[PDB]
Amino acid sequence: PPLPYAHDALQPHISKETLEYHHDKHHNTYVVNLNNLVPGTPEFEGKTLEEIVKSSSGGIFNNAAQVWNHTFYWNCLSPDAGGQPTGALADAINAAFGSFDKFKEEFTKTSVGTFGSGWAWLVKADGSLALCSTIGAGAPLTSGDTPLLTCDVWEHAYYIDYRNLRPKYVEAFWNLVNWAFVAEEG
Amino acid sequence: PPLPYAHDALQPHISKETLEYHHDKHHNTYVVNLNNLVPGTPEFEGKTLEEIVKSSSGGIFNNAAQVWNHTFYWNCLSPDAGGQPTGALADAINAAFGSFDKFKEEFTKTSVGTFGSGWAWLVKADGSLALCSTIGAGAPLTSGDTPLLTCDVWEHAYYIDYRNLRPKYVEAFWNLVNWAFVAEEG
Ligand SMILES: [Fe+3]
Ligand SMILES: [Fe+3]
Repeated sequence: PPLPYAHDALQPHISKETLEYHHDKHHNTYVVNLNNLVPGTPEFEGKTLEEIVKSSSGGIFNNAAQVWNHTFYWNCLSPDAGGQPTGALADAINAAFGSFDKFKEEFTKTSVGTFGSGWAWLVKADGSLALCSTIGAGAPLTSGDTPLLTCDVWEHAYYIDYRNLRPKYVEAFWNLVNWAFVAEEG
Repeated sequence: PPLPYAHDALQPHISKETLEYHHDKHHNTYVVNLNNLVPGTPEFEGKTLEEIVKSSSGGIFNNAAQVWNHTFYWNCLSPDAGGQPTGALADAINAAFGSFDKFKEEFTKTSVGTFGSGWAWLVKADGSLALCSTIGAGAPLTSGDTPLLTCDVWEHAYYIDYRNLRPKYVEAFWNLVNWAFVAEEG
């Protein structure tokens, strides 16, 4: 039942049509985890969203999963954005992937190539793993790991390209900042 | 090896840049099939129509399923509208789905309720009722039902309506294939 957003608005090249339609795809609906849900019919009452995954129902009560995934997404982004360094996480990826061009050109067979909707992610169990999970009802926080970066590849995460749309993750999304917010290592 | 369509990209309920993109999402995009068919082996070299759905274990391979769900659908929408099943077809619904008024308002459910990408399908086995197929390239053909009334619920199914799936289908898509070959002869 939150009201995320800030840092962005017009966020360079991913529009305000797409963004405050999409920021609302997440918080008009999704923030639906409550109505004839939490309080409403399927239970859980005292939870943190963080606490929804692991314990909770299924897909219907995994719209609550959508809220986390999205307000996560929104803090993983651009508008002052760029490419890794600033420490060990640099060095992490650089020996797991081995490189970053490599990292960015692998983290796609994550994203691009997953039949349907969901999100690709940068994850860490106790060292890094690039995890598929494209179903919506996929947050690697169900298991023994926690996400460094996400990307909604659900068809409305984008559209501003339409006949031929990969340049969405590429020629649209690698102007991702919060390499400072993705900086996570433990 | 598909190149056809029942009419030209619409006009009044489903745009021209719906039928452009959706039909080629279908086309030169779902060309993934032909890429991994005879080429190496699978046992899918031969096997009639999409007998590759029934045998097939998908995603990239259950592309077969997707060629099909899309070609199924094509026939399902026609400029010739009339949410009026004659009364041969009318019978098998005006006894199952309450009535037809009550079939539609029940096909809504399954269609909007298919959580992110998927379908709402009207089948027949030798036990009758509707169907929600929420996992991607779906299809009732592995289960073995065999009339079919399609739809498409993927977000690419609507550049029109934006987030408004229902206005799109429980609205717009009551322009079903004149219940003649929806009307069953097999
Ligand atoms: Fe989204
Ligand atoms: Fe489709």
